[PDB]
Amino acid sequence: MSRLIVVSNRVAPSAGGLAVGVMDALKQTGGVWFGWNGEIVGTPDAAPAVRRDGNVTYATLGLTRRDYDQYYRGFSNATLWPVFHYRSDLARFDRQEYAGYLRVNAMLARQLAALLRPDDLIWVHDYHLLPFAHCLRELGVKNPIGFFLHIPFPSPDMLRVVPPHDELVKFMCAYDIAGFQTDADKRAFSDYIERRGIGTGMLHAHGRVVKVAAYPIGVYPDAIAEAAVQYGGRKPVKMLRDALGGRKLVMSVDRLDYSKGLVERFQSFERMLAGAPDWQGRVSFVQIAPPTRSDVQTYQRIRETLEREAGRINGRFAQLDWTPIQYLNRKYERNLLMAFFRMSQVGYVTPLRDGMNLVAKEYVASQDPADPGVLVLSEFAGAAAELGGALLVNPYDHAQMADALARALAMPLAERQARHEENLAQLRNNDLSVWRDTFVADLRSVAAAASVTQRAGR
Amino acid sequence: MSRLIVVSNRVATRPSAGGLAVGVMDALKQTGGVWFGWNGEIVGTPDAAPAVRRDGNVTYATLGLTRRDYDQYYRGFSNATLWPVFHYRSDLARFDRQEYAGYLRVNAMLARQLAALLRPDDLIWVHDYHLLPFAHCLRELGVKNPIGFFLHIPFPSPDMLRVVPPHDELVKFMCAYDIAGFQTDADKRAFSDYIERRGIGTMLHAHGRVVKVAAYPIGVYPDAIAEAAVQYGGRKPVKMLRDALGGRKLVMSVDRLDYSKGLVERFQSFERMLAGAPDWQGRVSFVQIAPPTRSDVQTYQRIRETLEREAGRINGRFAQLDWTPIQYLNRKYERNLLMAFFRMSQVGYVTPLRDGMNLVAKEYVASQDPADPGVLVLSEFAGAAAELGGALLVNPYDHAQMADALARALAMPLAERQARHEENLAQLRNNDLSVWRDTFVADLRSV
Amino acid sequence: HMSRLIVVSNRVAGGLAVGVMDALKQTGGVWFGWNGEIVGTPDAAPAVRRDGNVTYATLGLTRRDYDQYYRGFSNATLWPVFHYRSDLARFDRQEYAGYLRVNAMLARQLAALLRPDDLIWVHDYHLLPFAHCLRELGVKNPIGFFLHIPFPSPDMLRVVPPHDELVKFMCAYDIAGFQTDADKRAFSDYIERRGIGTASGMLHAHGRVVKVAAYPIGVYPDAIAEAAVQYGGRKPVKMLRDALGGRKLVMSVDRLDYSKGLVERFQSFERMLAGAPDWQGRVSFVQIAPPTRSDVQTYQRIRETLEREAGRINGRFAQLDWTPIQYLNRKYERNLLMAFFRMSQVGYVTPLRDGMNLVAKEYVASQDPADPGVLVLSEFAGAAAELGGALLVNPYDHAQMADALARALAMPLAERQARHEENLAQLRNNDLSVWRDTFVADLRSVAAAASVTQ
Amino acid sequence: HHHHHMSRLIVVSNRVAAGEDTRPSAGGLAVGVMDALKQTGGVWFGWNGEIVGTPDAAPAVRRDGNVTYATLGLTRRDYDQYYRGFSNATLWPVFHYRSDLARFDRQEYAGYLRVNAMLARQLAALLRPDDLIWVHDYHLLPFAHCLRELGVKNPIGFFLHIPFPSPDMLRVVPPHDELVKFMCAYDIAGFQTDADKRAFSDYIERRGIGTASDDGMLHAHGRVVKVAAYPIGVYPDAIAEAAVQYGGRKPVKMLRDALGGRKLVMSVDRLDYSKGLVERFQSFERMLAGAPDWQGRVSFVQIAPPTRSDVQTYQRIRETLEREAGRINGRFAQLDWTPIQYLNRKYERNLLMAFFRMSQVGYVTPLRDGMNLVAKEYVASQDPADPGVLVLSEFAGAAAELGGALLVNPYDHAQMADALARALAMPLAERQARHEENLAQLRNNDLSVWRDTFVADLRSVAAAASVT
Ligand SMILES: O=c1ccn([C@@H]2O[C@H](COP(=O)(O)OP(=O)(O)O)[C@@H](O)[C@H]2O)c(=O)[nH]1
Ligand SMILES: O=c1ccn([C@@H]2O[C@H](COP(=O)(O)OP(=O)(O)O)[C@@H](O)[C@H]2O)c(=O)[nH]1
Ligand SMILES: O=c1ccn([C@@H]2O[C@H](COP(=O)(O)OP(=O)(O)O)[C@@H](O)[C@H]2O)c(=O)[nH]1
Ligand SMILES: O=c1ccn([C@@H]2O[C@H](COP(=O)(O)OP(=O)(O)O)[C@@H](O)[C@H]2O)c(=O)[nH]1
Ligand SMILES: [Mg+2]
Ligand SMILES: [Mg+2]
Repeated sequence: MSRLIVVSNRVAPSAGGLAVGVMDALKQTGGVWFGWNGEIVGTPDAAPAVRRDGNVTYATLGLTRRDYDQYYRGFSNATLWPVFHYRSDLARFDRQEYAGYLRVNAMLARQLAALLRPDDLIWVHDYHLLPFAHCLRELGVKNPIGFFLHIPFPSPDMLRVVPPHDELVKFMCAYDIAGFQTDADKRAFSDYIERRGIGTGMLHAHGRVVKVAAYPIGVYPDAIAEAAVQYGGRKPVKMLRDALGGRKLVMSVDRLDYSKGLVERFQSFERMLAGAPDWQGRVSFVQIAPPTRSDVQTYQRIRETLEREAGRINGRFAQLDWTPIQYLNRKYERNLLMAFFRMSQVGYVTPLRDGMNLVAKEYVASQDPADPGVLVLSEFAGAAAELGGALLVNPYDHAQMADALARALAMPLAERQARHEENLAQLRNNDLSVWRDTFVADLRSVAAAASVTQRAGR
Repeated sequence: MSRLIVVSNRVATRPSAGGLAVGVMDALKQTGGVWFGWNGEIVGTPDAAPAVRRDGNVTYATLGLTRRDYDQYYRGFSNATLWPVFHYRSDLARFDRQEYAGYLRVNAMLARQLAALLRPDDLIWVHDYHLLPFAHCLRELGVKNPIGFFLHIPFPSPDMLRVVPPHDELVKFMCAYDIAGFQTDADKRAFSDYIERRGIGTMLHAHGRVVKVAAYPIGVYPDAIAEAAVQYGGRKPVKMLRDALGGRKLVMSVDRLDYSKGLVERFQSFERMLAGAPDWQGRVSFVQIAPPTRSDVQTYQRIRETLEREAGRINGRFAQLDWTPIQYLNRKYERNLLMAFFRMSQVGYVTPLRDGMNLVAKEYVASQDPADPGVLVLSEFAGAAAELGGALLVNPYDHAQMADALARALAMPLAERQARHEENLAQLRNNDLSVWRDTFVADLRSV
Repeated sequence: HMSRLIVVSNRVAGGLAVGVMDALKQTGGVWFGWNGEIVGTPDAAPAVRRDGNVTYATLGLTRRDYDQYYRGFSNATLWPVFHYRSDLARFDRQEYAGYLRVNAMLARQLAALLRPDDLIWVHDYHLLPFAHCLRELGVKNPIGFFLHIPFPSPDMLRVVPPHDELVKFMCAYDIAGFQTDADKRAFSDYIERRGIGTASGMLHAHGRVVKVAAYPIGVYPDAIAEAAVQYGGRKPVKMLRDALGGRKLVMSVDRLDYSKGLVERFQSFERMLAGAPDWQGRVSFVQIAPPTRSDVQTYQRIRETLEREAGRINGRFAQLDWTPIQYLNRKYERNLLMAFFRMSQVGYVTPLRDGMNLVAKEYVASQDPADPGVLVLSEFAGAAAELGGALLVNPYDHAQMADALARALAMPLAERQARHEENLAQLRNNDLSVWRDTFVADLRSVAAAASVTQ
Repeated sequence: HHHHHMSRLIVVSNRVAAGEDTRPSAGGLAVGVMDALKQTGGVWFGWNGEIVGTPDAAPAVRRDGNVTYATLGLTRRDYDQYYRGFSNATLWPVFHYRSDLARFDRQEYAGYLRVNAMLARQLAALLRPDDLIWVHDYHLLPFAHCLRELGVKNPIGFFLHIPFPSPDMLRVVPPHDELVKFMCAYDIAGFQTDADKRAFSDYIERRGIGTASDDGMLHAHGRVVKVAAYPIGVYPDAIAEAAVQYGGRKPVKMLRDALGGRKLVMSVDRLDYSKGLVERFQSFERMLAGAPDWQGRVSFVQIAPPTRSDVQTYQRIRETLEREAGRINGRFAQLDWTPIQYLNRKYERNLLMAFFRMSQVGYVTPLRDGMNLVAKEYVASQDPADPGVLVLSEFAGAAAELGGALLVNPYDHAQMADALARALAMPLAERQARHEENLAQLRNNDLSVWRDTFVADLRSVAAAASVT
């Protein structure tokens, strides 16, 4: 078989992440996983480090401080990330950072080209690598190259906040396949090309033909359930169950990102306690929130605001034996988290914007079907398009969020089971295999032809 | 001929000032029409009836609002939810259910007062985001008259509008109008996109009604502005600026101190130019006229504090003993004085982050001397950017591009400056304020 | 033939009541001040109710009166400066004039109730001008003043622009009483070193003679201990006991004031947990901090800063069954607090400046002598001058505070008993009776001295 | 000729002047000490301002004629703990009565001690038995103690340029007792003012550490210390000549032409929170609000170069001041009038003198200042035929000497605004009476008195004290 070449920013089953999504395809084809090893080095690396683990080969590379600052911390995380989440107020464009972004893409692309074989299928992942296919084409690479964006793709009126948006869209048309999480994301990309006169489910633009499609990432719901049962007796689980002592449990797990709406989430739980005082002392909200991107200033500000809200809300409602919001910056093993979800009565997942959000899907998959919890889900998560059994909320409406918490906490068993079974059927109908197998098959349908009109499958 | 009924948040009167009055007065004068709305005053108890004053041929019907009305209608939902979201600032949005209910209550209270004054054939023209529910309230009172709406600010695309929690109800309210008018095509498509892509409707057919959806970009009177700029060129404030500039080039800005206007990005870009081209230090002056706005809204206090700090930091960095780099003034000036400032300047610097149209951009072009015209540096997120192809268009999130555009504007040769001004001037004469007024009134007479 | 005691204070009913009531009962005296109600128009005369032997003469205030008594000069200039916070002082001339005007209005209302031999006892910084206002109405009675908060040294006092007029006002009192010796010497230093007057412990200044003295306020330690036992079985006490589940308890009770050093306190406990990780999950810090002066911008700033620190620290160290800092904005009945103190192993009292701090004294008095807790106390509290059994700390040194917490938590029974008996003997040697009896006796000596040629 | 006639003066300070900064027209410690260094063939020892990647083995020794400069670099860790940390984040705020800005850290204090000991070890190898050692300012409180532990028996004098706070404030510094103990290792502890030396004596007497006796000598920590005040002055007649000589330089003409007849209020300050710049700006605003006829007729020029930018407290006060400049100018500016001309650039000191002379008012209102020489420099720059008015904070040490100044409490904005208006309206005769009174003070305590008096004490105290 042709090798599958996976390219992502950071090269790695219990831990989720990209590895569990792509590993079987790498193992099947004897493929390669190429990318950055997370290290900073003082001088650029001459060649990639090649480690072979059975059938899969790992090719990693270091980055300089200047690379890290301009490619990752800068343009990716201070321009693309805030804009793609509809936060133009947090965007900071810098010309030298953007040039560093392009330079790193080219450096990575030339390093990969030296490892390529003519029949390799190339699968590039996420916003760090928008230019990667374009860079490969300029090196003469004719292989099929597919792209998958894990985060939202903003509508044109928001994308334009990124100053090189036009060049970025041209770069994306170097991919034979541009995959997105949801239909809305793909429509945003198509709307940009059509409504700006750039081109006309195939897109014809910038002298190429592009397949534009949605491949919403799912999970392995049956494995998650087994893991949640297997870990139900670990010490952290007994610790939390002893602490609740019969109180109902609202559970959240989020990177401490401004995309996750943690402040709105905290204030809405406060609003529910004030409006339904009989809940005071009878429910506990646990928020596990490991820090992320601490070296980006926007993340320091959102973290300080959340800490103040935790202190203010807890000072307002705490009793001598009750902390209303248990806020923890510690990271927990993924299997423990599933057992936390199963124990809980409510999953509270209210991002202001999210490509998909797997926590929402993992929350449903952890539940006991005989006594399942309720998912309260922001309508701005990509997962809202599938999880119809969730209570959908608008996170800018704190009163609506508070009512949904109260409804979730008091919901009779029968409706909890109906909503859970509806959501569970969705997870089984679109598990992680569908994302992998469908994208891999679409890549296998592209021909490595010189005529642009011959590449496309059908 | 049926009289035109103008409905807006504030009721004005002279043509030397701008505002809605200059846009609607001649149609009110032509039709013997009525201007209905709030008199700007706050009352302790709600008024039973509107105050009716007739100034020649036009009738003014005014009413006061209570403190609670003010807090929830004007300060609340309108200015704390609609204004930030419609300007793509989801971080500044604060939705409150009680404020939104008060927004609806005030609209209905105004609507019940208007219905008692109406005639069966009156043409009703409603203006701007404070009054999205107004047509709906009138239909529920049995009003069958033609009712048109014109939105002065942008209409956000569906992914941004959804930040407003009662977004579906508001779009339903907008379909009560026979005409949904917007500044630009992009605004009209965002409204169409919501209805079509959410399966509400299919002219638009939605909520059991038929709605004409169109764009009517507001213009100006470029020949009148040019004349005023010449007539006021010798007023004392104009001489003060001229003598003080003393050969330095002049960059002019006039903006409400709104977070929509990009004042911080604008200041930092001028700093960036001075840092990158040190020869300009002492040779150019940036005048920013920025009267305060909505001072009782906390988000407006924060942007003001941030802008004052930047003025102090930047002037402290580059000022010399006879040179203040950025002259920052919180004063309001007579509109005719502004035209004389615009004409005197070499660059108009108008870089909003989001703006429904921006008439300052159009007024700036119209003031210039065609024998020696200034250059317009204009943000691509202003509605005016769709018409003023002669401007140097910039993305305000790119400080380097803004600084390069300023430097390019300040040095642009006469021949290229004249070509750009003539391109923009022709557009202004093609779509002057008459076109906006006559076309909306003509469409209303067709309902 | 016993003269009435007239008590003048902010509000007429622990607290000030327990300190002065026995003297009011003994003399058939009067307590004068504000009744807690607001009026649309000024009250003509005070409302006079007689409760057995004590008369309560109370007055309403208008919104303008209330504003310039509490909100203005007293709390925006005097309070921050006397607590060494020159950065928080906001002097305003009209506020200061309103401060004098309100004192004069209260004084004119009180003068009409006075008998020529009444003994007048004025309390705290809202009422510095009160004696002056009375003298200008012709009042010759003995008038004593007691300042409950610190008196700053002349270099800090001068931050208050009318510092000279205010000290002249204090010399209208026959007695200027302070919490500690350092406070009275700061007042003496201003008068002596600025050439205003001379000593002879009597001060001769502004043509008057003023007795300058310290009267440190105490408690009733034996009453506090009995109350702690009597309330040891209430539901809130059992709630806390059960929730601790063997964990050690560090207790704090403070108004949310910037003088209380709450931010430094939280960070020192954070530093202690960081440097001694085995304490994580084995000790809990309870901070009861009811809000105070919430409509004042300076107090909102410290409150926001403290909440953020609570959230940051708990986020750093909490476990799924352990909240490191239990921060509560609730107020508790005073008798419940004594039971909380008694249950705890450490009392944590770290003001950056405090006139006395009675919580520190209440904490010690609550303890079981068979198993007593340890007091960790800032040396900038007035109580530090008496409570030598405490672990004294400088709150600007977080490491010292963290070390003292650790030492308090591990201290053997013998040393805890030695330190506790030292603090208890002090409390019994200077209980609240001493403050009352000494000041009243001094007031009776001004009146006696007037009966005889000096 | 094997023998040296005069004992060398060894000046020890945090920063040793080099290059342009040795010139008399620059100011600083150099103009205070150079004549004694030249007279005695002395040495100036201390840090060269540089950061080195590894500690220096020995000092760099440069000779300028008769004077030797012996300097050393500091490591980043040394700099962070000695200079940025304990000196500038603990001592400086506390000694200026800002307990709210003070931040103690044990590791920083240890590095402060370590750096003092390292510097003392390097100096000890250069000393001769009769050298007179003159140590300067709060960075070096421990220096004499470290030298005594190396066996140094020389006369060592200390002069504090900043205030010494009273005991209730000094105690905010956690190692206060140790630091006072260290200060008693000096044969002389010199201060700016009587209030400063009394605060030091108050600490020792009221804490039972020692007693005062035999006229001005303190007996504490087993030593005898002369405690005295030596208020620093200026060269008023040299300042006058510089102000006239530079009256035609381009920056001066630029300012003159831009004012165009408007009155000029002049301030020069490092951007320190001790200098009261926010209160100063807001009081000028209050004057403009209360006296609108002044709008457009007077300009406030504030030259405020940045200082200690890597200390967070300095970043915050700067941000607050920038916001105030922007807000006040937005409120009152006209199209040809900037009310507050706020400049962060540094100017040649002689240019500053020509600015002071041109102005009508010197506006010098620190919340706390050891002395403040700008206030004295302002007086000296004036033309006696038409002199400007000094508006001066009572919390500057110079307030005790400049009796012709208008004294203000900067915590009272209304008084400061009134003083500005009073200064702007003052008739010539009273301006001259006040100016001549201040000028005579400057001439009768010029910079020579500070130097000759301290050097005289160094030449005699330790020896006179050895008499039984
Ligand atoms: O302490 C944590 C936090 C998160 N996760 C995992 O990290 C992923 C988070 O992905 P999601 O789509 O929810 O959001 P993202 O973090 O990618 O924005 C999920 O698989 C979580 O199970 C985890 O294992 N431990
Ligand atoms: O001191 C001022 C400030 C503004 N304007 C006028 O206010 C309008 C500003 O409208 P624009 O469309 O530019 O933006 P908006 O202020 O309506 O958001 C223009 O007609 C300006 O001439 C004025 O006359 N004087
Ligand atoms: O919720 C509370 C808080 C405080 N106190 C009491 O209030 C006093 C606190 O006074 P302290 O002298 O300690 O400081 P102050 O608050 O007067 O500055 C003590 O008697 C406490 O027991 C109380 O009864 N309940
Ligand atoms: O830009 C400036 C600022 C200050 N100075 C000089 O620096 C000293 C300031 O000392 P002062 O005692 O007034 O205060 P300090 O800065 O020492 O605290 C004076 O000699 C001023 O002439 C200077 O030459 N240029
Ligand atoms: Mg105990
Ligand atoms: Mg002068």
